[PDB]
Amino acid sequence: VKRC
Amino acid sequence: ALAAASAAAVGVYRSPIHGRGLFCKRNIDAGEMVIEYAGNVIRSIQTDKREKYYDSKGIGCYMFRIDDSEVVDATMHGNAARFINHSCEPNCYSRVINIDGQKHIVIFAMRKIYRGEELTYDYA
Ligand SMILES: Nc1ncnc2c1ncn2[C@@H]1O[C@H](CSCC[C@H](N)C(=O)O)[C@@H](O)[C@H]1O
Ligand SMILES: [Zn+2]
Repeated sequence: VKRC
Repeated sequence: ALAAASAAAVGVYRSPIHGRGLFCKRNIDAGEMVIEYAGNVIRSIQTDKREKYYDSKGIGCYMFRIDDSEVVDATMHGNAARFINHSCEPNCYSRVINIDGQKHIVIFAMRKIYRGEELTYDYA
């Protein structure tokens, strides 16, 4: 979920 | 609401999963709102470029995928929820909620959580  | 309660419930420390993580400071009941994923809703077409910008400036990038067209960017205006690490047997989940017309990503507890337990949830 994180870095996108 | 919970902006008050959260600072007393969770904290940021080192995590054996990766990096820093969000841990539990007091027992949290199953069902309880633990914290919000503070940030700004940006259109997911801009995550690529913003991430370029942050990487070039040595800022750590934190983003939460709402869906295929909006993400919450927590790089500049986040809070402790951006340190929540991933697990495939988690004890939290995200839900998009609506308060007086505004989206909000709120983290809920799946089971009861105990003092010292890292808070996690499933990313994808
Ligand atoms: N369960 C997991 N296993 C391996 N890496 C993880 C992970 N959960 C989160 N990460 C890493 O952390 C990022 C989410 S941000 C989570 C906070 C991070 N540990 C920090 O110190 O800032 C992911 O892109 C991945 O790089
Ligand atoms: Zn897993």
